[PDB]
Amino acid sequence: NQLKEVFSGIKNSNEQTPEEMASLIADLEYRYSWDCSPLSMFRRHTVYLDSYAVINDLSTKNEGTRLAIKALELRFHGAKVVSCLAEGVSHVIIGEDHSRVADFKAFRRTFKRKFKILKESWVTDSIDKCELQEENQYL
Amino acid sequence: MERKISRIHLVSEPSITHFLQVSWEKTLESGFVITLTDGHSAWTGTVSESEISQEADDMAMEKGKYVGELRKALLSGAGPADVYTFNFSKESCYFFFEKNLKDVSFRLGSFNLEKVENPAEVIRELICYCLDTIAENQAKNEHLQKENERLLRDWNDVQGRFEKCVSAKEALETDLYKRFILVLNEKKTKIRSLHNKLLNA
Amino acid sequence: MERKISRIHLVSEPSITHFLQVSWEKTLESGFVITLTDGHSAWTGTVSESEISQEADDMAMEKGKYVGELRKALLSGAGPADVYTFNFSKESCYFFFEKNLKDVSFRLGSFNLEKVENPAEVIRELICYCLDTIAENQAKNEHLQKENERLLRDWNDVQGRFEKCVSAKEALETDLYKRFILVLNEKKTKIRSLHNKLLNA
Repeated sequence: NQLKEVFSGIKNSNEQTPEEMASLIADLEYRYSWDCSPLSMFRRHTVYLDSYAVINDLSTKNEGTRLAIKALELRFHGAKVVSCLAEGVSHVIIGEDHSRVADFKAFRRTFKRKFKILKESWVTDSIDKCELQEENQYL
Repeated sequence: MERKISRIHLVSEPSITHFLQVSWEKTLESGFVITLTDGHSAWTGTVSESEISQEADDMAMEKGKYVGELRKALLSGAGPADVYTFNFSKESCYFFFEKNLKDVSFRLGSFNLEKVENPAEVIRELICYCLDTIAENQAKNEHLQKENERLLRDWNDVQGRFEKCVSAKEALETDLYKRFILVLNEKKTKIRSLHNKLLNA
Repeated sequence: MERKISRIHLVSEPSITHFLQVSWEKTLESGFVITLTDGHSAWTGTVSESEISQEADDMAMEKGKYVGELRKALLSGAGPADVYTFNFSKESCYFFFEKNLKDVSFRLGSFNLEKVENPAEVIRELICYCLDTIAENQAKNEHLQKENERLLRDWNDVQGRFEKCVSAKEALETDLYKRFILVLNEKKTKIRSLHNKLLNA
């Protein structure tokens, strides 16, 4: 109750930027081991979705598929959704279409840091467990 | 090409049905091909744009309204507004249709049809076109049914996920708050101990 | 009572098609009626459990598979599945459908046909059934399209609401975390100032 009262007392503060918020969130979480919560466990991960018919093409959105709900669920859970396949991406998600898997493997080989390729079923199941299921079965 | 088949009861013979086939390329105004069949004999003809224009002008009526009436009559788009009657003599080849209301008849239109030597070809073409439409409609209906099933399934799944989300969200606030409390209290103990040590001096 | 239409070619008439109508009440096992027409003259026939029993005696194999093969040959008309040819001796009135497997032939069945006195009646019946089917299919398509549009509306609404909820969750998260960061920062400033006095004295 007292913490709630003190929080209520203050008026507002919007002097920070989203990147600083993410960094501070991560720092506090690592310092005090936040990760045990059912959520916030996707904060340390950046997730890309193959919602674009052409990789790294924002003008070819394919909205209107279950991939959209998957990505939205990822955003809810705490994943940093990335529209562009940067070299810092840690997860890439794919649906029933495996046409571009070779391209994803080639890009993974090109990048210094490799990102595992994961299927939608991985998250669709891991929601129930509320935990980071082993990727080997879903590689 | 656009086509429409309709069932008309000629007033010469009441029980037997007769079939009218009307085809138009772009719009009915430009002229249309009319074929009348009864299962054993057929008559074919055409009405060109100049003829329809002359008919409308001779009726001293707006072209648009005349076209509307013609479509309502021959294409069978008639509602409860009124009734039409068709007339055809097998010896003159002079087809004519009128709109009947309150014992008053309007000679809505007339055509000068002609016999076709071979009825087998026209009858066969008619049946073939009917079957083609049946098949196309059946396939499209099946595909739409499948799409509907997919939509229902995904809507149910999304609703379930939304229920999970709403149940979790409101709850998570206190789970977040309690450990804010814990860390603040820990630093609180640290500050109190430091102040006590300082005052011990 | 159900009835189906199909198009078949004849060896004698490779350029002119025939329409076969097969009508059964409950299942082909009980029996049905076949009618062959070409736009001018039509023949009819009948089959009962006795005839199929005799045929199954002739060919000595499971009855249900004979029924299914007849169903496919007379209704499905599936060309890719081992096309078979329906020929007809008009004068002898012998319409039979031979099966042509690769380098093998079978005389699937024999049939008898008669000349109906009035062809025009049956020709009319066929096409009126076709038109009624057209109407029913159109009505079903309209209803299904309306249902699909309703479903698309519901899908869009659900997606929008879910997006609103996720945005709200993220906003609340950022607000609370910023507030706690500020509180901890002020507490840290105070404790640092207190600890400075330690080195001071």
